[PDB]
Amino acid sequence: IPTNFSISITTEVMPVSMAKTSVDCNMYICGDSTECANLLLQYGSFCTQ
Amino acid sequence: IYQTSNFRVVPSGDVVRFPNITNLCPFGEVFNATKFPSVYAWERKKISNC
Repeated sequence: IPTNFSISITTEVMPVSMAKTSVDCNMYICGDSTECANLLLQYGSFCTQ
Repeated sequence: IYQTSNFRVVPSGDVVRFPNITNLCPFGEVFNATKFPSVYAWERKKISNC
């Protein structure tokens, strides 16, 4: 049977959020080539999905 | 809120800034001389990369 107590305080770290990233495929795909967009629009909604 | 499309600024002007002139031609110097040969002994100077 214990006779004395010991009040302790522990810590616990848990992530709840991350980096809200947003990549624009208009600049990533077809950076500056104006003729590149004509072929990029041929694929479809890969920049929308 | 519903994302629809993207936007981009269209370039209006254009900057064709080029480095200042390089190897200058000695044309400015061939017209400024104190002596010149005769007609039958004309000198043929080769000028290139100017």
